Amino acid sequence: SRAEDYEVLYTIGTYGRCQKIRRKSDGKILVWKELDYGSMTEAEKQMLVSEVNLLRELKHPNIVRYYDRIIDRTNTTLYIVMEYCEGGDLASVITKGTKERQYLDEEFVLRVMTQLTLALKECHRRSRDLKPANVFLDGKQNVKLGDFGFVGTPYYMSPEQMNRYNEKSDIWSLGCLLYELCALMPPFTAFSQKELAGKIREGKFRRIPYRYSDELNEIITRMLNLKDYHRPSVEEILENPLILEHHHHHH
Ligand SMILES: C[C@@H](Oc1cc(-n2cnc3ccccc32)sc1C(N)=O)c1ccccc1C(F)(F)F
Ligand SMILES: [Cl-]
Ligand SMILES: [Cl-]
Ligand SMILES: [Cl-]
Ligand SMILES: [Cl-]
Ligand SMILES: [Cl-]
Repeated sequence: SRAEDYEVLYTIGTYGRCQKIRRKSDGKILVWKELDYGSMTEAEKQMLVSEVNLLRELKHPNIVRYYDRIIDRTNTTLYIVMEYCEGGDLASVITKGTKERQYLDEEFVLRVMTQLTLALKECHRRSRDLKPANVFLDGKQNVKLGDFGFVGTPYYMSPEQMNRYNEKSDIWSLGCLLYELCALMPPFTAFSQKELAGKIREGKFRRIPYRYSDELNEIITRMLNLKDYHRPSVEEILENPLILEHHHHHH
């Protein structure tokens, strides 16, 4: 639990700085998030301490794992140490498919659907945005939900979270994410949020590309029902014949 115990390999991204690191003792590959709390109030640091302790409370194969926290009071820097996911985030995968003009395999979409649905179920059980930038791939085809720790348009904003949220709002968002994985675009696009809001209330979107089975289109479509009570539950999603053992996590 000391900075010197790890060695930085290189910076991945720059609230702070994310770095790929190696634990000296066993040579394990990890990452840490680098935060400068130097300018924080005692209050802001109090909320940060309790947010970080909530990261520690969740151990699930489909949720990005927390390992450690290092305080360096000399540089007023705080490091959050977590799982390295070698395949990166889903935003990149989607962007890479848009440009290489190549759609993702149904088998891949089935993996994301199964494993995100299980990550969700685990979150609800303890009572995290479901956007592509916060979903990660490890080296073995496993999917992991991370956590995020005005300009943007809220493509995944559910009908109910628009007209003032429950567990079925999470299902809508999962619907929007699987949809974008399939079509390489969100179900509802627009230039403003008022336009967006317009399209969402009509509840109309294009069928996902025809290379995807009717079965996969059906389930994604159900998640995007305007009525939360017509959207399938976590349990009803996993009961779907499409979802097979090999779509689940594997060590
Ligand atoms: C800001 C950042 O937050 C992250 C980065 C995580 N991470 C773990 N292994 C990775 C391999 C490649 C890229 C990122 C990886 S997890 C995590 C979190 N707590 O949500 C982030 C978020 C999305 C995409 C990229 C980045 C990064 F570049 F800043 F790392
Ligand atoms: Cl796993
Ligand atoms: Cl394409
Ligand atoms: Cl309709
Ligand atoms: Cl189409
Ligand atoms: Cl549910």
